[PDB]
Amino acid sequence: GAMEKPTNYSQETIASIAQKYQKLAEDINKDRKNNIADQTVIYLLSESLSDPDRVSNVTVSHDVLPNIKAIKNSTTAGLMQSDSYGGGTANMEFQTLTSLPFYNFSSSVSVLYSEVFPKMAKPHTISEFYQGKNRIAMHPASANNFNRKTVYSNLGFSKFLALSGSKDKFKNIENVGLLTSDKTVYNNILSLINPSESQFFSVITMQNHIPWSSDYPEEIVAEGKNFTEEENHNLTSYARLLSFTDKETRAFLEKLTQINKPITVVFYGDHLPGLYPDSAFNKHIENKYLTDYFIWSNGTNEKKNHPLINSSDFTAALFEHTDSKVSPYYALLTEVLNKASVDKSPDSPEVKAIQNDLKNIQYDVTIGKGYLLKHKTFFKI
Ligand SMILES: O=P(O)(O)OC[C@@H](O)CO
Ligand SMILES: [Ca+2]
Ligand SMILES: [Mn+2]
Repeated sequence: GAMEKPTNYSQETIASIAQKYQKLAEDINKDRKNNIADQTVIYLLSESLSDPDRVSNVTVSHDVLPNIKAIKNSTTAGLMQSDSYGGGTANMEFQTLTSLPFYNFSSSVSVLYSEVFPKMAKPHTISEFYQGKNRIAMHPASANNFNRKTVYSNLGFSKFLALSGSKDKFKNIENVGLLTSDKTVYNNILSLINPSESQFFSVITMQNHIPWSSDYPEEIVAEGKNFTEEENHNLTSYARLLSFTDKETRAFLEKLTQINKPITVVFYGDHLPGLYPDSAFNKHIENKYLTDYFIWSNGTNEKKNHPLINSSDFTAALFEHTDSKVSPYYALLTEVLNKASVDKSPDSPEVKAIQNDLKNIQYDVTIGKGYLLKHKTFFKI
């Protein structure tokens, strides 16, 4: 099966969970000031972006993420735990939108968009708080890769910019490396931002996707202990491409500050590039699955303490960072973010209890009975 049924799964257990977090949402909202629908949100999946400084046996001549590191110091930011290495982009993407963690599904599941999403009766995502005409997706490749076209059509999106497979195209396409530049993606985002509307962007870049090729900037060179010439060349090409994304990301956020609209960006690398051998990590193999993330608004920014979170925790962290009122569903996800996520012990009794609540909800909305359809406020603010 796609997911194990909790031992206590039943209509009454779902009822107990709905009521419990209905009241917790009320308490949380007594201190949440804003509404998520008042701000434009941008989920920016930065393909293969991860600071090589965390790879122990790697040496780079220059810091290739100086600007992004400065952004991380100014706002809520830290490390994201990835579920795969060198691939799995769409699986992280699914988790950001639904907030349903991959680690609760079965290992037999390969692509969540193909095996789980189609079986969900009414999938709830962050984009449902926005009007269909204001939901926008972007990816410089085939819209049908990993079944994205079907996902974003079923989610009521009005646009899906893609190099092929959809009516919506990118403008002024330029290549940095072999593939479409992040600059092109960023500028196409800006051209679509409508200050008169609250919008939701789901973006998946391609510039830093394998294969990596770049001869500039020449001064940036990188090597790893006992690497082959090919491995050193791929690392060098990747490090050079990161330096461009770093500068372009800074300029992108700068432009967002000049727009008269509250805008928040959830920026993250989906996984490390598949160019490092396991030896490169030495004493810290955990760094094989730790990418960079930040949650940045175009106005004033708090800095919540979340040094290590999952891709499924982003929405709950978004609501917290923007002090937005939550629904009973996101009240549960706020307890997971703070008390029962990947940074906590899986043997803690509190982590188990909160995870049991999540597993019952997660099972109910995927391949379960759908008891939550009768709890009509569980997903509403
Ligand atoms: O890194 P991967 O898993 O190949 O993702 C690529 C995908 O974004 C192409 O549409
Ligand atoms: Ca508050
Ligand atoms: Mn990827």
